[PDB]
Amino acid sequence: AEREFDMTIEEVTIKVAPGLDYKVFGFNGQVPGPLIHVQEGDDVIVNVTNNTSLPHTIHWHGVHQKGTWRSDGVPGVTQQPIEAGDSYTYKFKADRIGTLWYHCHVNVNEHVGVRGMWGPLIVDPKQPLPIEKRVTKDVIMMMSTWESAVADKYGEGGTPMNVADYFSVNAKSFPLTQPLRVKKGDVVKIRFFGAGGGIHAMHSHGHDMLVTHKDGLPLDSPYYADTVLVSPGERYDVIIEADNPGRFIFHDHVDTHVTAGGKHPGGPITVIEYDGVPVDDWYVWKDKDYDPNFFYSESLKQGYGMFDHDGFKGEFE
Amino acid sequence: AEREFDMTIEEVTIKVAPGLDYKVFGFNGQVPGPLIHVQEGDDVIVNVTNNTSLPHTIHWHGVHQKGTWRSDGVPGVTQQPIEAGDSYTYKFKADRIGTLWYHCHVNVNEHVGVRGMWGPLIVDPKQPLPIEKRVTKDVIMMMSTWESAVADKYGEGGTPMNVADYFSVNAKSFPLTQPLRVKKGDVVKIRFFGAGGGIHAMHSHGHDMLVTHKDGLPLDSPYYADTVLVSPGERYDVIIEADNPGRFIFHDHVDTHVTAGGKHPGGPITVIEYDGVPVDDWYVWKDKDYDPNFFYSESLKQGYGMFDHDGFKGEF
Amino acid sequence: AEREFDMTIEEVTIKVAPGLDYKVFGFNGQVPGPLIHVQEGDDVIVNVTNNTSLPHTIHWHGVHQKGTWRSDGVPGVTQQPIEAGDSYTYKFKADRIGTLWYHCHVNVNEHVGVRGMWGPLIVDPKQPLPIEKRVTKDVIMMMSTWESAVADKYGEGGTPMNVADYFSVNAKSFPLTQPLRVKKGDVVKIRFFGAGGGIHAMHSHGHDMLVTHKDGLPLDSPYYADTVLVSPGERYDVIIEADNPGRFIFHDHVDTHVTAGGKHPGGPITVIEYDGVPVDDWYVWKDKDYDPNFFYSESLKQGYGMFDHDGFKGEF
Ligand SMILES: [Cl-]
Ligand SMILES: [Cu+2]
Ligand SMILES: [Cu+2]
Ligand SMILES: [Cu+2]
Ligand SMILES: [Cu+2]
Ligand SMILES: [Cu+2]
Ligand SMILES: [Cu+2]
Ligand SMILES: [Cu+2]
Ligand SMILES: [Cu+2]
Ligand SMILES: [Cu+2]
Ligand SMILES: [Cu+2]
Ligand SMILES: [Cu+2]
Ligand SMILES: [Cu+2]
Repeated sequence: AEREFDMTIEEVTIKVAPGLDYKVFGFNGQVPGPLIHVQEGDDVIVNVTNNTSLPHTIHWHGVHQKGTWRSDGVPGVTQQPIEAGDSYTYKFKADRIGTLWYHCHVNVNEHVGVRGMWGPLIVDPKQPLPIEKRVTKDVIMMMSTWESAVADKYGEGGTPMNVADYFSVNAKSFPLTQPLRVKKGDVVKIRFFGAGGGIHAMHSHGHDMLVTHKDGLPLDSPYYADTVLVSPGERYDVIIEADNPGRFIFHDHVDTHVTAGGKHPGGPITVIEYDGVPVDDWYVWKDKDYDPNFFYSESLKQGYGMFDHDGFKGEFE
Repeated sequence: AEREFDMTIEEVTIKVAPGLDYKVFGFNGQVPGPLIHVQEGDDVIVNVTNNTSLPHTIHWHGVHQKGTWRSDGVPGVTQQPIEAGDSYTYKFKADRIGTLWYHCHVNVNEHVGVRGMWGPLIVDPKQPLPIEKRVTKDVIMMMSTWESAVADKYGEGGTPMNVADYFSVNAKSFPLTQPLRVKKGDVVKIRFFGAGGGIHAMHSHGHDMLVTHKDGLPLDSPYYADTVLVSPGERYDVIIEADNPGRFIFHDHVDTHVTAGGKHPGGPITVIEYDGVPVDDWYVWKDKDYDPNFFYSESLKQGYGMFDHDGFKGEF
Repeated sequence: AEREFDMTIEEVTIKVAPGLDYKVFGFNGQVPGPLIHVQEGDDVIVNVTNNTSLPHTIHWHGVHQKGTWRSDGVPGVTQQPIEAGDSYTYKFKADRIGTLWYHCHVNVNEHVGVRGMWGPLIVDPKQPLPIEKRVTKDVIMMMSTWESAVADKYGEGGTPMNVADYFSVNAKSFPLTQPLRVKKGDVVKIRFFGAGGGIHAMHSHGHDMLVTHKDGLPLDSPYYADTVLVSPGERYDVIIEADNPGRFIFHDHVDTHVTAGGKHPGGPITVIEYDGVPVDDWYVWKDKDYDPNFFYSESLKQGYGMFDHDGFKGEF
């Protein structure tokens, strides 16, 4: 099918952690950017308008651009950048399946490293693995890092000389993340993305993960893990069988990443919360103001298209 | 079987490197903590007494906690912390096989990153791989990193603003590590653990490693490597066929990790020493005061239980 | 067959990036060091002369040194170092196949980390994989990092306290790297090496890579990837089918590594340029002074032995 989307690039501020507000260049004014969910073989058209003060592009990571290399989104290689206030149209066929993503390719150390210019691109295979057909919940986890010294000033950041002192999944640091709520018998697909500049050792308590896909393509030899290392650019898809009711934390195991501004706890932490488990008065997330779409799991059920999410939206000046 | 162990948490000082003594919270007053070795299906009970000034827990990494999530050891999620002076009992069924480990889950960046709050938990499958059948020596290597500026002071460390400037296997930096002594024909299983917050590229000279297990679970497609990357939380099990007599160094290949306080050599370095190879006058470890249990290889032959090691104990 | 050659160690200066000249200890005065290309089973003899002011060795990473451990190149373990002005001969049998490498094993954090003391050692298997027999272009990519503060300062660098601020493939930072020029229907073998102290996430636009070998040994279960993580000491071999004409960048995806002294772009970046794609006036490499051997692809076709490359030579 032909699927055409209109996207903008916006200057907004997001709250990453308690007391860390961050200036970002959010696709449609949000970080992570909108989910794009299409089927293998679709013809995708994305019309991009740059409503920011700086040039950008969009590169479609994992899209082969078969005969469409001029839509690869690389400044000085496949296009000139999209200048401030201008527009540009990308066209490609989604012939590469799986968990893909998209991100700016201008000034990437800063724009991708700390300005939130990235989002997920999910291409459904026409022939999914049998296990993918058992899945009852699909979960996107995009990990990145943040340098508080440059929170308030575009044009700086993302170098070896900066200090990454805050860490997130889907642009929030615990306790501002949200739980992953399941019930016994769920079959959970988790898609990990190395969206920023860090390495993240994602560990699920209470469960092993079956690693089924690397960079969106299915492994001939899937393997179990309780800790999956995710580095910049990579994606891993795993399956968790939710057959062990409890409250089981699920987090980056890199010790300095479970901090926020030098304080603990913080960072890319969630909890696999099973519906049937009674809640204790001392539970950190008792009475959480819950967002069921923090991992895009509701949008992923709503058919093909492009989906914004207000839990990811920042504030305009 | 039901296996019941009593553990304490102690404030002790260990010698990590020449030039670096470090204040740690040692399980049974040692770093690495005691080896816990049990069989698949056993009912484990661990009674923990906190003889320190700060709260702690123990999380059993890789243990599913099937029917027992209140023993997972996560403060504010599965329990309230074990306060100073207090005790607490963990109970779980060891239904998950392989190389597991345990560690504090309070203030983890500091307590696991630099205060030594970790140890190995080995669960033997009731049905081991065929390769495991041939093994003649089992070896534990737990890698971690240290920040000298906070060596003397609990309550600081383990953040991106600190500097990790010493590196170890089993809480020693070369030359205070120990050789891995083998004889021709040994079949050596090595279990690597990313115990601290660093990444470690473990490279064996003279030999390839057959990577057989990830996080304790056997791979359907094992693969050879001469360098195995180990990151925080992970375990890898390998097999080395000791069929090449010599002295072969075995170390983290991350360049800055073979330093100690800015000087080289240091860090996670051992030597695979084969019995019978003549020792040269200039060999760095000629006359080493040898510890045959530095990798827990003697304790791993002693059956199921909880095993302390005097060479890992710290001082009060 | 017996393969004998002579290597020196030289104090030279190379250009890593615009504005950054770097003092190195180059094998045969070049960085990367000379390519050594042999066949499985060859007997290798390397006569080394140290024409520098400091001691060095050469370790042959991946070479088992079966019955020849005294040629492993480890100071204080298998030999005394090669002092300034002295010479030393290595002898070993190349019975381990695939993508190997060699590097100094003295003061490794500095000498390997920032002084360029490394090069590639390719051992052709008697029985290549079927896909290897289809290869039309063989490509070596050795990644490393540089600390500009110690560019002029032998005896310094390579510690946690230093800052790696420049990044390269084959000792150049973009734009001083070279394009990977292909034609439609090429079958490209790329060998990635973690030569320095960094981690590199190598991502090919426009193409998936088939990962076929880890540390030179063929995987029983190869797998596709668009991003391959390469850490110190490791090698990965991949295949790209060049069936998608365009200009497709190919680079380290670690965000801080596509910088040079804090400026962007820089770092380990190339472009897969297909023959016959029209060139826009804004293409960054439209006027490139092209070196077809920047990835050793021409040397790899010229027989068994040791190959220097003038584009990698430094100045005395
Ligand atoms: Cl439930
Ligand atoms: Cu941008
Ligand atoms: Cu990308
Ligand atoms: Cu890409
Ligand atoms: Cu945990
Ligand atoms: Cu603790
Ligand atoms: Cu853990
Ligand atoms: Cu755990
Ligand atoms: Cu070595
Ligand atoms: Cu040297
Ligand atoms: Cu090496
Ligand atoms: Cu080696
Ligand atoms: Cu790119």
